[PDB]
Amino acid sequence: SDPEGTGGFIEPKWLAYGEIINGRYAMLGAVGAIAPEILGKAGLIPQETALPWFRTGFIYNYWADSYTLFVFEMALMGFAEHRRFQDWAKPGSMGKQYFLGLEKGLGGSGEPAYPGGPFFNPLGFGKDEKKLKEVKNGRLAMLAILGYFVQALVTGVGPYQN
Amino acid sequence: SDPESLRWNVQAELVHSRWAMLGAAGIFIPEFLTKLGILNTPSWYTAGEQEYFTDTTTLFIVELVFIGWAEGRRWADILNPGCVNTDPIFPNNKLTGTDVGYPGGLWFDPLGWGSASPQKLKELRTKEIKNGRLAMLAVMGAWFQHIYTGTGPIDNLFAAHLADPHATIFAAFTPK
Amino acid sequence: DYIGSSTNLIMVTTTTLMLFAGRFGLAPSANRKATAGLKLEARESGIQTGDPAGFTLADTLACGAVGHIMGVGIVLGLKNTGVL
Amino acid sequence: ARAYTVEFGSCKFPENFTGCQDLAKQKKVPFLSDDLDLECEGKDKYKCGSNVFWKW
Amino acid sequence: LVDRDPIKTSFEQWAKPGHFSRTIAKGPDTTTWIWNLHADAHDFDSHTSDLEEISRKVFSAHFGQLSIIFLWLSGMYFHGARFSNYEAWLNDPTHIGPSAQVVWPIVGQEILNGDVGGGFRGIQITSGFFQIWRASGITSELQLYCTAIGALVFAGLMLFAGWFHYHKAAPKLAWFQDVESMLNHHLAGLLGLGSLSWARHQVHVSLPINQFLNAGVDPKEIPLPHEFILNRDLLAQLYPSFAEGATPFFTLNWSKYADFLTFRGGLDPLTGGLWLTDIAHHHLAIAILFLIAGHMYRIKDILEAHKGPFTGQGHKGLYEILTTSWHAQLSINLAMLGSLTIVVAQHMYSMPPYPYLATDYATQLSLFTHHMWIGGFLIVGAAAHAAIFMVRDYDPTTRYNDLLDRVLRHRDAIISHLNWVCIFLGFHSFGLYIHNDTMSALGRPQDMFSDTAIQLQPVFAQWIQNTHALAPGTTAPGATASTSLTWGGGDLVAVGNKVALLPIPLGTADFLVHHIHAFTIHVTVLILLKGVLFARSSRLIPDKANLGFRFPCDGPGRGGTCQVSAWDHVFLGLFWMYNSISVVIFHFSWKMQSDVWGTINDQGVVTHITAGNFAQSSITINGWLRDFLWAQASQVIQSYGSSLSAYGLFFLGAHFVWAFSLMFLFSGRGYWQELIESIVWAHNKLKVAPATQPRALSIVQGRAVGVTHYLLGGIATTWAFFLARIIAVG
Ligand code: CLA
Ligand code: CLA
Ligand SMILES: CC(=CC=C/C(C)=C/C=C/C=C(C)/C=C/C=C(C)/C=C/C1=C(C)CCCC1(C)C)/C=C/C1=C(C)CCCC1(C)C
Ligand SMILES: CC(=CC=C/C(C)=C/C=C/C=C(C)/C=C/C=C(C)/C=C/C1=C(C)CCCC1(C)C)/C=C/C1=C(C)CCCC1(C)C
Ligand SMILES: CC(=CC=C/C(C)=C/C=C/C=C(C)\C=C\C=C(C)\C=C\C1=C(C)CCCC1(C)C)/C=C/C1=C(C)CCCC1(C)C
Ligand SMILES: CC1=C(C/C=C(\C)CCC[C@H](C)CCC[C@@H](C)CCCC(C)C)C(=O)c2ccccc2C1=O
Ligand SMILES: OC[C@H]1O[C@](CO)(O[C@H]2O[C@H](CO)[C@@H](O)[C@H](O)[C@H]2O)[C@@H](O)[C@@H]1O
Repeated sequence: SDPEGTGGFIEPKWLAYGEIINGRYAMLGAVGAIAPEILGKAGLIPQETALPWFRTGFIYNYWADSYTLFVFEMALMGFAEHRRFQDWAKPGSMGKQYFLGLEKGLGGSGEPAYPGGPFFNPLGFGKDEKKLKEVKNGRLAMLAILGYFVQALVTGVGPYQN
Repeated sequence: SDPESLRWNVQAELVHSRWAMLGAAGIFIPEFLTKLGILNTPSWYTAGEQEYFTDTTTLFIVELVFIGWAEGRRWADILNPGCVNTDPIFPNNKLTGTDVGYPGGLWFDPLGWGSASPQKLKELRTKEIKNGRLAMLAVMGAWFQHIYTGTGPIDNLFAAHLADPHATIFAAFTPK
Repeated sequence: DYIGSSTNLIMVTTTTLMLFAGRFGLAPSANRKATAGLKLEARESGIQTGDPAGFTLADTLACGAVGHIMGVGIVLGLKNTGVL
Repeated sequence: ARAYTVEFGSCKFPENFTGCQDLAKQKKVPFLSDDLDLECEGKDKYKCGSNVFWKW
Repeated sequence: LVDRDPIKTSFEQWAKPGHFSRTIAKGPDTTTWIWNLHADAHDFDSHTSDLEEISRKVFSAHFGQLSIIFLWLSGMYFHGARFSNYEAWLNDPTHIGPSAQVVWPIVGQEILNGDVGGGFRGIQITSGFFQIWRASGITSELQLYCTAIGALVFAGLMLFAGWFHYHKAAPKLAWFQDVESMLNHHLAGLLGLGSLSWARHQVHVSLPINQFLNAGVDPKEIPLPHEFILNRDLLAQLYPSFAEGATPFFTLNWSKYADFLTFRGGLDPLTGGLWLTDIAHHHLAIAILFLIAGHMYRIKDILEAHKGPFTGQGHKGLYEILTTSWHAQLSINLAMLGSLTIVVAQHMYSMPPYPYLATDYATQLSLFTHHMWIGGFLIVGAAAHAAIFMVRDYDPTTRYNDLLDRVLRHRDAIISHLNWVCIFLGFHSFGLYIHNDTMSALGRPQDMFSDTAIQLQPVFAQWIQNTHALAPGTTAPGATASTSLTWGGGDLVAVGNKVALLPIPLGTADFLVHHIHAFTIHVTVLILLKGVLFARSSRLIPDKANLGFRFPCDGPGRGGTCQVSAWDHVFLGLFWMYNSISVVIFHFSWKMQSDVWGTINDQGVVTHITAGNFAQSSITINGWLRDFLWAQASQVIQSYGSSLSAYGLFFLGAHFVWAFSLMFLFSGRGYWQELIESIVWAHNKLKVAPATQPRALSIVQGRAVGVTHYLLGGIATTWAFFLARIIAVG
């Protein structure tokens, strides 16, 4: 049958809750701070023709990790985002195993969310010691923050505050 | 919510597909088979050595006289006889329909069990790779573009140009 | 900063001039026309005390109170008050 | 193939390296070098105020 | 309808004769219903007796206009791009004479394609892109080629919002049937946030990128594709980066400035398109309002309020049903939208807003008559649709005893006056001219009405024009010249190719056209006014809202009983307005060229396209084909074998099509029947006709194929007559 797409007060919000969750670790720059020593800046159009920003950052933007094959990625691995969205509609058989061979008890996990198959290795608490939209809410309070920090300048002048 | 589209003659398009791409089967491996340098080089001075050419557009007649006979006398009597006039059995004729072809005629029939059936087993072969030809010569018939377009230097037409790294052609593989 | 810092506080001289003169002028509304200088509820004079307009429209002059001479024709005389 | 090996200087160390081609050091210490000069120093320490904005 | 309500098929209705009122298109065959179907296709007395949907259609089948205006414009930006002449013309204006369109040399074609400027074969333009396009804080041909697809972007999307309505299971009532906010929004931030946003991209980028164009260069010897960011360093030439100010207010010092704006008025010597140093300030000074303004408000309250003695008790309550009409809240609009378009048509020619207009004569009068026929074709409409109200829209009569029920109360009255108004005019407003002929052909000038014989004396001046160009000495601040250079007082020096605007003098031969307009504007309106007013009931027919606002004519009785209705008042009211506009046009160019347009050289001895021939000689209404029609038009009937030629070569057709209207306008109906059978007979003998009962035209269709033709005839006639006497000398 024809594919589906139910709107209803607030799908737009479940997938809109989700969009920012992904963008909260695609926040990247300060979540994984080792990520950019200077990688937040993409480094457009700085040909051995010419130039970057403008007075920039300048003591390209950069050395680089370049290239092409940028569309093929975001498309091809977007050709997976909509599969853990179909496959586990369910009727399970994913573990096609191998025709012969009884020696395949070996499992791996199950369906995972978190420390894996299950949680696991029961046995725990000594020390580590002394609601999950908050695990969302605070990372747009990390997202939209670099947002203005791209253009984060007064330039002609600077910190009035100071 | 969905198109009222399925042609009813949606049945025909598919045995029109057994045409286009089983036929295009005889293209993928004869072309990309080539033989690079078998020993090496083709030398074709034969029926074209010295008799003022051979074919080109006298090629078309000699090619498509018996291809005219072949393709022409194909869908016409794939099966359907009876063929007359008045009322509908729905595709846009089916004047054969309930009648197989001839009441008490001759050997209109191929094989036993009052049908044209060549038995039930043979779904194995011609379902996958043979209609794969459909979905293969889809993007591997759309390798057409990659193989030539970009017009190996000689020709740029209405010069906009607009970009320049390096050329594009065919041989297999790729930079990167 | 700059003189614009003593002007950062001058955001107050308009915005607080505006919004502090705000509520009263819309407070006992549902009124439209009318007041005391017309149709029935007389206690005359001009009077005395009733806010927004009076105080803050007088504060535009006020901002020019202590910064006066200051800037103006810069510093003169030997202590205008006589006290040491 | 300046920098098949962006090899350059000293090792080490004292100062303004960046030779000598390259140059200079332009504003040096933590700056530039960043590059990445290195290191971090009981400085200086950039942050504001100073450099004594030595201009002029 | 029928197949197959309701729950039970997807399966769409393709096949089974008819739909549209109920002994419908009947099984039994006919033709009339094929003009039916297209006509009245949009309408509402059928589709459903229930509002609901309709507003759910009109908010969609609306949409596909924007999207269209959007597929359009694209083929115009593309067109005004790679079919170039814009690059060529801009480094080289005063000089060029622009193109966008070009043939392909099939058959006769090519004659139409005739050297236009930056070195190429094509057909010209009187549609002032190449001049909005001055704008381009950037320049580049492939660039417009982005603005272009930027166009097709808005479209497909601003056209899948129309899928994303009606066809998608729709909003409802409240959504529009709560109106409470609508203009709140609209005027505040778009009306505002455009004009606003337009400010930001009207000094940022444009001002500077023609601040130093008005001199020379060849583009990209100027205005990069990014260049205009943070770099507030070239914004250095065209005022401060605020230097020491912070977000206007006052503790600011000017010992020498006052931000961009520094208000102009007049006209650039080198590009008299009016100054831009202003154009930001005025759009800024707009938006604010809208920005403040669109902040009413929530509705009755304000109209439920001020009444009086004779005034409008129903003023109070002036329509619950103004959230429940359309046909009403469309007709109102058209009068404004429409009447608010031809107010353009002036402020344009006596105040150009684009670089290179006036000098460009033909590329802003086309304008001033195109814009001019909408500020009229949209007004008769703005009446029609009120008639459409006045007849039907509401369910019952819930609306009562008010401003209207009032106006109607008098009605053989408001239109009783207005009438005499017109015959007072007409006699003072046309036979006025006819005097002249009868007495100048009699010939005794002593006694004409000349700008000089009947007492008026070498001055017009002392009125209000002369207190306009001279007002920069009131509460007025100032700024050299006026507001509109065409005013009485001071100044001359305007432009170095040809001319632009200068005073524009008056008296008589300006006095009386100005009056024919009155009488023409008035008797137009009489017929629409009385038309829409007497919409539903009367003492020629009271049983007279009983079908719709059309209906042919009630019937041979009562004497006449034919025209009546109000489709038809909106049929003979077009008939006039075609004049209303068609003679206002006739006015402007005969002025604007008899005086104004003309030309400088040494000692700027002015040399109008015509040494004011107007003078003593429009006053004669023959002079109007001595000096006009037979004078100019000699360019239409010389125009063969050329490049424009498509005008002379139209000017015969369309000067034919009109003279085909009369046949549709002037004739019976069971006539072409009585004829259509003789035909139908000869048809049957060979066995070749009956199926789909061939039928003559639907009494009022017939009038539909008058009128519409009479206009697309009688009009493009001049659309040709014009472009052929501004291209080529003028
Ligand atoms: C050229 C560019 C460069 C850039 C700019 C990007 C950019 C992007 N890539 Mg990517 N990629 C690159 C090179 C690049 N890639 C290369 C060279 C490869 C080959 C490996 C990939 C392989 C790759 C894959 C497989 C995917 C991406 C995805 C993405 C997108 C994911 C966004 C994200 O923040 O996920 C990471 C941010 C998070 C908050 C997720 C946290 C999850 C972590 C902990 C798992 C990995 C960390 C791990 C423990 C490290 C162990 C080592 C292990 C790699 C062997 C993003 C737009 C993803 C995507 O966008 O799919 C639709 C995914 O598809 N890339
Ligand atoms: C905001 C405005 C606008 C809108 C949305 C409407 C909407 C409507 N009008 Mg309306 N109208 C308008 C402005 C508008 N009008 C104006 C300005 C006028 C004054 C002329 C009118 C005069 C008018 C009348 C008299 C009628 C309507 C009617 C209607 C309704 C019928 C619609 C229909 O079937 O299309 C009609 C369009 C056609 C059938 C297409 C034929 C167009 C021909 C004449 C071509 C025009 C010439 C052109 C040059 C030809 C193309 C070029 C060619 C040479 C290649 C509909 C609700 C009708 C009704 O009965 O109400 C329910 C009634 O007929 N209108
Ligand atoms: C300049 C260059 C380059 C390159 C390279 C390249 C470079 C290539 C390209 C390719 C391309 C492709 C593959 C595609 C593309 C597309 C695009 C880029 C687009 C974009 C866009 C924009 C911009 C916006 C809108 C959207 C779009 C998408 C349209 C070069 C340079 C140089 C020098 C210095 C010297 C010599 C050497 C070299 C090294 C050479
Ligand atoms: C979304 C937007 C916007 C905008 C802006 C806009 C939204 C603008 C607009 C404007 C508009 C305009 C500007 C209009 C125009 C029009 C036209 C141009 C037309 C014309 C014409 C005429 C005259 C008539 C008819 C014909 C034609 C069409 C031609 C934004 C938003 C936002 C948000 C939320 C976030 C933050 C940022 C912001 C920004 C705050
Ligand atoms: C004879 C003819 C034609 C004529 C024609 C004529 C003799 C005329 C016509 C005309 C048309 C028209 C005319 C249309 C149109 C149009 C247009 C496009 C317009 C536009 C415009 C506008 C926009 C608005 C207003 C203004 C104007 C008009 C400009 C033809 C004939 C024929 C034959 C033999 C047979 C076959 C068919 C044919 C081939 C067909
Ligand atoms: C001339 C005239 C006619 C006769 C006009 C007619 C019959 C015009 C209709 C002719 C149609 C449009 C011809 C349609 C035939 C073609 C569409 C069929 C072939 C299809 C094409 C391929 C040619 C009237 O019917 C009429 C009615 C009311 C008032 C005045 C008049 C009036 O003046
Ligand atoms: O093995 C990965 C590769 O990337 C590393 C991780 O190993 O880290 C940076 O370097 C790559 C280039 O290889 C960057 O694209 C990557 O995204 C960076 O984090 C580097 O050490 C390795 O070369």
